[PDB]
Amino acid sequence: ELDQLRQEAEQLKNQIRDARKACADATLSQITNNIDPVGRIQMRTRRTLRGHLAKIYAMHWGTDSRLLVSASQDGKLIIWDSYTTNKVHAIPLRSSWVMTCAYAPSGNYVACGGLDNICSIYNLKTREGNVRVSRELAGHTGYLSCCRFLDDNQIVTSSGDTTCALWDIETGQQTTTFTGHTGDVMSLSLAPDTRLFVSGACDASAKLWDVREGMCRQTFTGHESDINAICFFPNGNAFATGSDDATCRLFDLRADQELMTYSHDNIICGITSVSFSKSGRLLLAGYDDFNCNVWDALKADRAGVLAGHDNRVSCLGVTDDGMAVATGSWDSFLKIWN
Amino acid sequence: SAEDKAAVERSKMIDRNLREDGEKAAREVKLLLLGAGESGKNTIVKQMKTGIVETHFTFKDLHFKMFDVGAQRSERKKWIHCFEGVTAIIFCVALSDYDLVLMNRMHESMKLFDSICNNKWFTDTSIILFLNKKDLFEEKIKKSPLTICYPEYAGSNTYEEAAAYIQCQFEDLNKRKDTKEIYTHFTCSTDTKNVQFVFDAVTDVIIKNNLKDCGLF
Amino acid sequence: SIAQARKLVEQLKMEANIDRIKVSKAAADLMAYCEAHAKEDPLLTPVPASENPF
Amino acid sequence: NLTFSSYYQHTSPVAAMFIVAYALIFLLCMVGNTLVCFIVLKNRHMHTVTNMFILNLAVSDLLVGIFCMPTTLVDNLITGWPFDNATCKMSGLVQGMSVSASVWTLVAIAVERFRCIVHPFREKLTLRKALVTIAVIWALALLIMCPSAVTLTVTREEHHFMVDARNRSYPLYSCWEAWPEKGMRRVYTTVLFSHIYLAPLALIVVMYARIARKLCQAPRASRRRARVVHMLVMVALFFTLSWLPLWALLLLIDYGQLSAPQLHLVTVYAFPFAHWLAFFNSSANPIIYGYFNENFRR
Amino acid sequence: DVQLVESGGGLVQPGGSRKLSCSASGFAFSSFGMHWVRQAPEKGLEWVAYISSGSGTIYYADTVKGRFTISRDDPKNTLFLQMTSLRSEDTAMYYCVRSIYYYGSSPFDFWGQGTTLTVSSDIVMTQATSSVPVTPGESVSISCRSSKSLLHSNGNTYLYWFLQRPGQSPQLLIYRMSNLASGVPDRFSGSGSGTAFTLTISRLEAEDVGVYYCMQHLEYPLTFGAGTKLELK
Amino acid sequence: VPNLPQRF
Repeated sequence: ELDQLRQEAEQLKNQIRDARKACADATLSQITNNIDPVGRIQMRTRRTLRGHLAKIYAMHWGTDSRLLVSASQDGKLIIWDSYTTNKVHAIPLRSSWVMTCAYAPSGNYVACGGLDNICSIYNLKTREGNVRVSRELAGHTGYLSCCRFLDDNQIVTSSGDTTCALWDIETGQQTTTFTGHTGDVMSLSLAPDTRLFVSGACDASAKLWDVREGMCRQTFTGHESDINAICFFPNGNAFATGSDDATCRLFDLRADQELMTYSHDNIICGITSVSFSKSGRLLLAGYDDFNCNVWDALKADRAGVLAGHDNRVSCLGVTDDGMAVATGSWDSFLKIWN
Repeated sequence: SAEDKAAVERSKMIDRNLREDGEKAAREVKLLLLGAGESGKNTIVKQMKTGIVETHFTFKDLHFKMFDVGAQRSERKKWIHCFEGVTAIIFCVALSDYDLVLMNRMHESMKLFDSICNNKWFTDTSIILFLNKKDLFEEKIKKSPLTICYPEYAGSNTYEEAAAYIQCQFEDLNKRKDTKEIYTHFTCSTDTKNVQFVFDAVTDVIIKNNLKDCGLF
Repeated sequence: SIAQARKLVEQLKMEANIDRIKVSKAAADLMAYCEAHAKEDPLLTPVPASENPF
Repeated sequence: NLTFSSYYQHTSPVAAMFIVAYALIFLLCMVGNTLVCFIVLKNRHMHTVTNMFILNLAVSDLLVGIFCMPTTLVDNLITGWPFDNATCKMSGLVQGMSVSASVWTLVAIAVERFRCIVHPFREKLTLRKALVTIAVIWALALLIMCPSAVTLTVTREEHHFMVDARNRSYPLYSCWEAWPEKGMRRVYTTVLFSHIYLAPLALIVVMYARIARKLCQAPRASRRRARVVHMLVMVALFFTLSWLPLWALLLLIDYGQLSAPQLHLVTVYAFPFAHWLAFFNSSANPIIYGYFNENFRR
Repeated sequence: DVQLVESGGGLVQPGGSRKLSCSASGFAFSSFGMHWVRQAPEKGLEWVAYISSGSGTIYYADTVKGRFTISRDDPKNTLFLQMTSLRSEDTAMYYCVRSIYYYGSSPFDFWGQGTTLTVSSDIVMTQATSSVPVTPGESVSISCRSSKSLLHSNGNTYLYWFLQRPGQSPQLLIYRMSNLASGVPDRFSGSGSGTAFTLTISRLEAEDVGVYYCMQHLEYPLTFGAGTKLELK
Repeated sequence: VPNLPQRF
């Protein structure tokens, strides 16, 4: 009985492969051969803030491009002004093992999560004037990897037990569960339209999910190792992926195959974090060799390089208008570059 | 303006508080527990005093923070770097699993020990090996032979000889004999001197680190 | 075992009736958003009067 | 009654191998300090208290090498002092400063080692206190060597002359100390002997004995302990035996009142050897503290 | 919730000394700096003193520079004010205002009850208007003039609007130009520019009776205006 | 008069 199912799956997978291969008349490398290159790109530091004392693992910009939140293993979240290098709030934590942080679009809430398997939500604007814990969402059997806000009363998260979740905040109950992966889910990024979201897993696969309905729409393959970070194009019809085998890839949701890859014979170390920039001309990535790189989205030729840290770059961020970057690394320092 | 100066002053105050907190917290010793299923993983943690479980205890003006991560059931490689700077790893091995099978449990424990010891993140990290259950080991030896687990082993039926052989074969797998040291101690269900053994081990590690870091050698 | 095949064929067979378009179209669309004031980072596009002091 | 002297205080081979030995010591000292300084300044991860103390010792040795070997060598080669007043004053000041800085840095490194090993439970010192200690050491050195720079002066001798191989005469001078009374120069030399050679040696000896006793009371571990003890005793003995003869000679000339042939022999032969040993100690410090350190070995 | 009470004040002979106290309960007193405001029995508002969080910067005025003492204690959540000499001009009622300072902070958000005491260069704002007859259902405008420009190089101004209903402590409406307060309907809007600013109310109501106050936060010497009464016949 | 080498 099961042999019939296995052979049907094999035949239908072969059919899918043939269908994708029969619609591959052109490639981006051949088409984008007469365009003018950007040239050499150089970037320099602009501010340096030194409040932390241990490895920084997360950082997320605010909506106004002025306030930011940073998370490190010392057991504290810090709120910073990127303009005057002051600190607003110092939030203690119950668990020191954290791996993600987020900022609400309205600016009223922050979120945290890690190896303690619980997503914690804090509210900033309160009448007393001190930050107080609000909600503690639990129900995951893995470990949290990323979490982003959609609005004031909804949030999505991804766990290491091959699942993702969407839940509302007033009642601490799961609303929708997304399943289908085989390995640990590593990163997710929400769409500008706030209707779909992409995710990357440990089995070299990327999936697209519908928020309202709740089943996987598309799957993408191509890498030979773990997927470590994901981002979203501003247009909303592309995304960029980084992996542990020293390469990046760019995908398209209306074509359903891989388009182009960034790699070099020199680079051996893996890629930890990725972030996209405005207009879709610059792609910024953090690597294991203590450096950050800037690439063109139109060709694999390398554009610019950045080196100002003494340890592994862990997190990368860009403001809404793509005018500067923030880099947090393992040397307990995070910097601003413009 | 005045507002910028007031914000600066609040920032400086919070910075002072953060530095004081970090100075306070940068003195406690951290330990990582590892094991294989039913072993001294639970008896030891009971004798010292969801995901990560933390145990805190004080011993002769040293604060010990012990992390148990056994209930993870995920990919170990992805979160193993978070424990990079830990002082030591307590590895628990079942001594009376030579007959039970679930592929022998002893082989699985040996494989886990080999994988953990030669990890890239734990290069200068010390490992404390705990042979967990021995009170009923004497009866199991006097009633059943040890040849089933080890066909090559040859020796008398004395518990001393078999224990020494097990200890030697488990310390054999250590690739590096100069960067790290492995310490071995036999524990019983009613033993109450394991805390002192761990204290001696950690103070030796601390004095060695202090000597090596800046001074001689 | 049956559900996996059912789901995969359901989401990749009715999907096969969807259209296809070259990524070059969307790319050539979005280069009109670059090489102008909407983008700063490539080369040195912004004037020295940046939001940051230097 | 004009007393005639030669241009060269020694014969040809004496000068030849003196020059060769001085050149060898100078180049070895230069290379050692340069390499140590570059290695420490290259790596950011090596920003600890002990490493900055090592750097300060290296620069003190560099100063001793640059401003104390050539001047003394030319002074010892030619009979007189072929320099004017300002050079005599400045050279006295800088020489005192550099020697004092090196010796006090050696004391400070040892006391940091003692604080690290004997009482590890106490709070560790940060960079600010290390900077304060370096500043106070250099400031005290300048303060203690100032009076010698104040009084030093050059006098031109009326009844002596010097003649070279071309039977051509030249004047002579003497960079010496013009005290208001001859009685209290001995007090100054005694205070210098006390603050340079007595207290540092005593402190190093007693506190190294303390750390050695502590480590002894605590088969490969015993071998490591023995090697530690060997290093400690060897560095102490090196310092003491390298520095003793010069100070002994200075006290002897100041107090024992040597006769005329005795003075001739001492100031022609005995001082060069003491200078060579004293300057060799500074040049050997970088190899001892650098090749015996694994971190600098990379 | 947030509650601040003040005690101390009454009948005192000239030349004496007096101590006033202010206490709070449940608003994280350790993270709030305080200011003092003195209002004359006739009209007008003045600035007395300012204490910072952590007992740091302490500020006074020109008249009360050498005679006034301001101090606080974070434990028990208390502040004290000590008067060394009392003159004929020191008859007024005083109010204690809380404030916190960061990017999105709203200084001068809460006011106490105030205490009445009877004894028995600097920028200038004019606010020439004194009273404008009004009726419910229409829109009104109140203008205010300033001596020097309040537009800093930061790109923002420092303009405070306050409303004092008869029998009630002042409340906050517009702490900074084109920035509303909390608990206030959206019918208020400053929308000022240059040096002379305005305040527009689209619709009126029975609770819109009181006096309006203008305040500048560029130089720490603080001066208020004269007020603009709305009789609302 | 004391034509002898300098200390240090």
